[PDB]
Amino acid sequence: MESVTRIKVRYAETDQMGVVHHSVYAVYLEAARVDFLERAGLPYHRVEARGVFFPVVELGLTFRAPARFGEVVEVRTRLAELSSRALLFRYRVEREGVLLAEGFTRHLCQVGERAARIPEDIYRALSVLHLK
Amino acid sequence: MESVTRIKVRYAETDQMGVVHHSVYAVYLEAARVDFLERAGLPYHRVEARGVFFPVVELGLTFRAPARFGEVVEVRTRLAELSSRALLFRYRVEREGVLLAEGFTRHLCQVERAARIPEDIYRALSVLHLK
Amino acid sequence: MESVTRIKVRYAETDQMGVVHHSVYAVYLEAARVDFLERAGLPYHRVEARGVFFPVVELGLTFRAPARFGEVVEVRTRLAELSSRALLFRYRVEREGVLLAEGFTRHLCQVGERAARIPEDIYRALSVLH
Amino acid sequence: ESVTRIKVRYAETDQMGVVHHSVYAVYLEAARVDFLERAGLPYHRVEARGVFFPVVELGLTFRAPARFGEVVEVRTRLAELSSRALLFRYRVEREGVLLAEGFTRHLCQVGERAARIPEDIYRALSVLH
Repeated sequence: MESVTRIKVRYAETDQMGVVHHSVYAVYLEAARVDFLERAGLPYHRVEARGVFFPVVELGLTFRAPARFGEVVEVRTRLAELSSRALLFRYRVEREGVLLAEGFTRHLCQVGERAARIPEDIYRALSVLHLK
Repeated sequence: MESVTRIKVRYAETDQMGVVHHSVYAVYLEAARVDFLERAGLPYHRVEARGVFFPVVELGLTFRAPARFGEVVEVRTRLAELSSRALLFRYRVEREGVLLAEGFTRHLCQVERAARIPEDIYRALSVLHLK
Repeated sequence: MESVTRIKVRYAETDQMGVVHHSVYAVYLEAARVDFLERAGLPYHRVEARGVFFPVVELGLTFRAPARFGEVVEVRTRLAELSSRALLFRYRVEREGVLLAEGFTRHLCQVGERAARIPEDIYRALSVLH
Repeated sequence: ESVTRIKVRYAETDQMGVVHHSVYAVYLEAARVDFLERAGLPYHRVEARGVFFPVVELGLTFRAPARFGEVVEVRTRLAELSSRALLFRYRVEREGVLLAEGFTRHLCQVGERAARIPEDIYRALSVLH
């Protein structure tokens, strides 16, 4: 429960069963992750502008209750794991106390088309957010 | 000169009304357009590879009948307009003789900076378009 | 009334050319439209729940300049035309006063599972905010 | 068991020039719908009978990217089957190279509540499990 990102469900994101399609959640996770990084003073667009990337190597999502058009969801994200070459975010998607789904995204760090260590200045800033 | 691209509707593409969301149609037109260029011997991934791009500058769609999950749609595409700087594609989205939607897409050419359509590419496109 | 919807571009919405894919704009116009209906005292989820629908019969977009990840865009929406059985919305997608795209969406009104006239109460409400 | 060939769409590519990780779930869904089709269970027909296979969990591991211009193949099999749940495992490949692997876990919904997979449907599935 470090940062919270509010997301208003979009009509286009609902499926035939009348709920947010399960593939949409990864996008919600990305939005929250991006917001987290920005709030930490590491706006992601500026990171990639330096030739630094945090590509997703693994995704995991458990859907407990659905989100629907007309609702607003809150995505809580924190940096659960941080190493010199990788990061792991964990998320909780809820609506007014009710957990809707929970998941995580494992990332590697890419600098100039190659897996590498997270540059110092970015590592330093992220470290403050990671509990050692 | 018209080409047909068949697309099986994906579950993810339908909305609450139980039909293919209207925003998805543009993606259908894209796959059809890419299919059209590929058949013409102009695989778009290769066109961009050489630094040439056909950005969309105008989109238009009229929805007559919905498409539903479990169906296969057919997209007929043809190059309606061609110039040394722009292109206009028109389409018909149908399902077994029924017209679901019609529209178009106008494009410009970039090499990012605007530019005329490169010769070799223009010659090919030209064979697909007639005044 | 003119609603203004601030949209933060998502990484998932940008394509290979490093810009927001043209197909995404329709989703933007839809979100802005929803906002507009909300401010019009007609939250769409509640309208739909009533069995009333506003399906899109026509869409039109002109793209003048790209939007990119890291940017926030504003979509100004106006109810351009209103008839007993239809409505036409017009939009402007801008970034810092710079017009990136403009378009419209034409809708019909479906009651239950049939194309019909816009319910009086909803029509009246729309005939005052514009 | 099942093999679904999918042509990467331009709209599916991201700034890094590869297919966005969120698209993969959509690929798994088409491959899954295909697998059901091949088992004599066209999904649209299933839902029409008031039977659904909502996703309760998803997992994906990305080894190599997919790019526009390429065609990928999703191999899917029914790894787990019970009277109330299903577990599909997938492999996304290109020219024999593994791009990603994952799974989707499902519950069965008849009408509006979790329920046992109907007899005929379970039967057709157990044969492929």
